[PDB]
Amino acid sequence: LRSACDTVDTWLDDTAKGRQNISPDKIPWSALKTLMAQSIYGGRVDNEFDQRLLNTFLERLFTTRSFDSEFKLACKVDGHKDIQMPDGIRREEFVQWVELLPDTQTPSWLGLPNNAERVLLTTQGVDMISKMLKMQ
Repeated sequence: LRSACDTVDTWLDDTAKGRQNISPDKIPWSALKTLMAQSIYGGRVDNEFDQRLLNTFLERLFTTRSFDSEFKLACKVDGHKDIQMPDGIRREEFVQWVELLPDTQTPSWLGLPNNAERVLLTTQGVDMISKMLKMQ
């Protein structure tokens, strides 16, 4: 995360040389995507399908369309609703959106099917019973 933040800071300063506002089309999306796919986050990836999965998130989130008012961070999270992109322009506006999250997270937020957690949630629930019985 720190390396990615430095990469964002370095390349945005190169393009926005003191400009108060930078057009979304002028933001170096390719520089951010390629460095994260190859150097920052893709360095640990040793699989061609994990790299394919790592890219898929990059050309979706890191685009000029992410500055639109109708961008979808996640799709069909509950089959009906989808997570929307905040319309704010300041840090506090984005943070308040995080604090207002539904708190009903499902693996569909991550792009995975919701059934992926069914076995994991069952095992953890059974483990709780064993832990409660062990220390009774």
